[PDB]
Amino acid sequence: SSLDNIEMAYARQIYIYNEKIVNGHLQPNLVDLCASVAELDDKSISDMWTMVKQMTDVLLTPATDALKNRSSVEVRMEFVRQALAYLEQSYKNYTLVTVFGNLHQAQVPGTYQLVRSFLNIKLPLPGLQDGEVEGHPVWALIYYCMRCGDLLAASQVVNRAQHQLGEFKTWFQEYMNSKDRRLSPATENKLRLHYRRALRNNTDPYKRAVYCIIGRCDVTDNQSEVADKTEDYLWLKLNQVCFDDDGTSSPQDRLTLSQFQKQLLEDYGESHFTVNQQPFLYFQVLFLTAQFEAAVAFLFRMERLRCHAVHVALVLFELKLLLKSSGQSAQLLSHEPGDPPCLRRLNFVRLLMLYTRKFESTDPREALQYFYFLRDEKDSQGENMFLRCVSELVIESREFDMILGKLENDGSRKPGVIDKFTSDTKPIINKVASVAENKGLFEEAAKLYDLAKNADKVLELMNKLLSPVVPQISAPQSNKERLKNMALSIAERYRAQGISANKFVDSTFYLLLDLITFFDEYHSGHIDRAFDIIERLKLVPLNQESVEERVAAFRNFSDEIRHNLSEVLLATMNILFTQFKRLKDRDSQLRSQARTLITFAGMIPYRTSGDTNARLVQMEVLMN
Repeated sequence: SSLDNIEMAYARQIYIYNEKIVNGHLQPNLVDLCASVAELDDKSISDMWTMVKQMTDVLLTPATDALKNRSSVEVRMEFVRQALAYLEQSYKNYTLVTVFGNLHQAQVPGTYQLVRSFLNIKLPLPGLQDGEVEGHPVWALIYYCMRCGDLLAASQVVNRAQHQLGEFKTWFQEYMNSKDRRLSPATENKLRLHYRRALRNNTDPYKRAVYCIIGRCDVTDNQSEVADKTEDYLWLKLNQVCFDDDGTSSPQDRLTLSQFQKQLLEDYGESHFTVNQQPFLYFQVLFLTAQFEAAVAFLFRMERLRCHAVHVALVLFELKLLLKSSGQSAQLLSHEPGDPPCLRRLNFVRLLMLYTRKFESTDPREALQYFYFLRDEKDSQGENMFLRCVSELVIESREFDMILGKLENDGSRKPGVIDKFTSDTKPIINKVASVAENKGLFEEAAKLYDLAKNADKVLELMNKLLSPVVPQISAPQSNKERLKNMALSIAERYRAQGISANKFVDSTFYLLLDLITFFDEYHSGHIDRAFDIIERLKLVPLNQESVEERVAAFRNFSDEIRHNLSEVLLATMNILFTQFKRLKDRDSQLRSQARTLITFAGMIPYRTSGDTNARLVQMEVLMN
C-alpha cells in the first residue's frame, strides 16, 4: 500500500462521505469528517482545519457560480471578518494560556480582566503615554483588548481614560458603533491629520498602532514593535484594508485587499516566510487572505503534506467555493483574463488525478472513491470523467473482478467495488467494455460484456476472434487454444443457462466452434471422426444431390464462415484422399465425393479460390 496513516485516514472519510451520497442519507459535512483526522497528527493540522472551517463558513447565494460569489463585495468582506475573528480568538487563546498556563486550567474571565492579568506577565517601560487605567498603561490595555477582538472591553478602558485621550474618545465611539469598523471620511481624515502631525514618531507603540488600526492609516508601517508575529501582521493589515474604490475617498495612504493579497503572494512570497520549515504558516497567510486556490496549489507541492491540500480542495469543491480552471490542460494554478485580480483558478481534475496516481496501482479501491468527485465533470470530448477514470483504471490494472465484479459459472455476479456507487451496474460494465473494444482489446471486452450479460456483444467479438484461428493447430499455450477454451466456457455456460444472442450471430458462433472441433480432430489424425463431423455439419456437399442447397445456404453464412471455406475444402479433400490410399464399390463413391467438392468449390466465390481450386483438382487426379 502506498497510503500512509494520515492519507489512509482521509480515504476512510471519503468512503463515508460517498456512502451517504449514494444512499441518499443525511450527508455530514466533509470538512468535519476531515477535521477529525487531525487527531492522528500534529496541532498544525488541527489548526489548519480549524482555520479552513472558519474561513469557508460564509453566506453564499445558492445556485450561483463560484466566480460570482467569490467576486461579490459581501462575500469578500465576510472572508475578512471570518479571518479577523480567527486571528482574534487565536490570540485570546494565547492570552489564556499565558495567564493560566494552559487552556485546561481556564475553566472564562472577561477580556478586560484577562488582559490586566496578561500585562502583569507581558509588561512586568518608559515610552508609554497618557498614564494608566487601574494599574496598567492605557494604550496597552486598549490594543490587547482589540487584539483579542473585544471592542467593548477596549471602550471601557477608554471611558476610564477620557481625561488624557482627548478627541480620541469620540473617534473610538464612532468606530465601535460603526457597522463595518470604519470611520466617516470626515472623522478619518481628522484622525489621520492628527496622527501625521503629532503622534508620528511617538514613544508609545501601542498608541501609534491603535491610532492607525482605527484610522486605517500608515499602511506601509507594520507596527512591528507591538505586532511582532506573522498573525499580528495579518490581523493589523486586515483591519486596514479597503475593498472597493467609492470614488470619493482619497487613495493616498490606502491599502486595498487586492494589493495586500498580491503583496503576500508576489512581493513577499514563499521565500520570505521561511517556507520549508513553516509551510503551514505560509498556507495560513494565503488562506486567511482568502487566496484559497493559491494556498492549495502551494501546499500541494509539499508532497509530504499533499493529502492535506487535496482534501482542503475537496471541501472547497463541495461548498461551491472553488474557482476551477475551464480546461484540464491548464497549469495547477492559473487565471483567466476576465477574472478579478488576485482570484486564481485551480485545475481540480489535474490535482485529483496527480493525487490518485500516487496510489491507484496499490490501492485501486481508494482511488475509485476519489474518482467519484468527477462524476459531474466532462472531458474535452464530453465523456463522463468518473466513467473515464474507472474505465482506464480497470483496463490498465486488469482488476476486473475486484472493481467491476466477477461472473460466476452459474450466471450470478459477485459484487465489486463499483457496486458501492450504484445499483444499476450493468451500464457501467458495458461502458468499460466498449472502451476496451475501441482500444482493440477484444478479448478483454468480451469478458466484460459477458460480466454485463450482453450476449450479442460477447458472441460478436468471439466470432471476430475465432474466425482467423479456426484452421490453426491447437498447440499448447497458443492463441487458438486460449480463444477456443474461453469459447468453450462461454458455449457451455450459455447452453446451461439458456442464453442466446440474435440468431445470425448465435448460429455463427456455434458453427465456428464446430469447425474448430473438425480441424482439431483432423490435425490429430482422427481422419474418420473428422469426416463424421463435417458430414453432420452439412456445410459442404458430398453428393451431387445436395450441391444446390449447400450453395444456397452459403450465401447467407457470415464472412467469418466464408473466410474459412478454403481450409475446410482442402482438409475435407485430404480426408477423402487419405481414405482413398488406405483402401489400397468403395472407390466410385469416394472419387464421386471428391468431384462433388470440386464442383461445389467452383460455384462459390471465396478467398484464395484460385490456388485452392487448383490444389483440390490436383488431389482428385490422384484418385481417378
